[PDB]
Amino acid sequence: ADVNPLTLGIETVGGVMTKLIGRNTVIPTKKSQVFSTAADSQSAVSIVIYEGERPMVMDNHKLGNFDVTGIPPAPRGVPQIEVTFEIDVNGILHVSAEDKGTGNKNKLTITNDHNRLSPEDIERMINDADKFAADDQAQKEKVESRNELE
Repeated sequence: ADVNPLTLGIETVGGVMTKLIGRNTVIPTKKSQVFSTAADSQSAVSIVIYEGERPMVMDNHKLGNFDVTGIPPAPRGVPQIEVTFEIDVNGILHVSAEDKGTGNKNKLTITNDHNRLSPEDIERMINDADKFAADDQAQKEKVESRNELE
């Protein structure tokens, strides 16, 4: 089966890995979730894209990042920013985000061409998540995983 070998997601407040496409999803696929701002009066959010199986992004591999800006000032949790991950028929990942309130949007295509992990890196990273299952399953249950972005 042709699938993404690692979970794909974004960093949420506290450096938390928030999955959009879990590992072993059949390709092609498209998945969206809505996020909000992590602080009052926040005029932009950063979409920071990671691959890997760990609960904290410091232990996963960053693939890219971009911002959505021009968010009218509002309290924490009010803006609604829809984030889309799409792996196309060619296996290429495209991430986009849009502030539902303003229509302001941005996007980034993650090519398979540059600064990618090897098969052996990918193997090790999966093995790592079984190895630290108890540390991870615990810490995943500790952190506050609200879909809010810095």
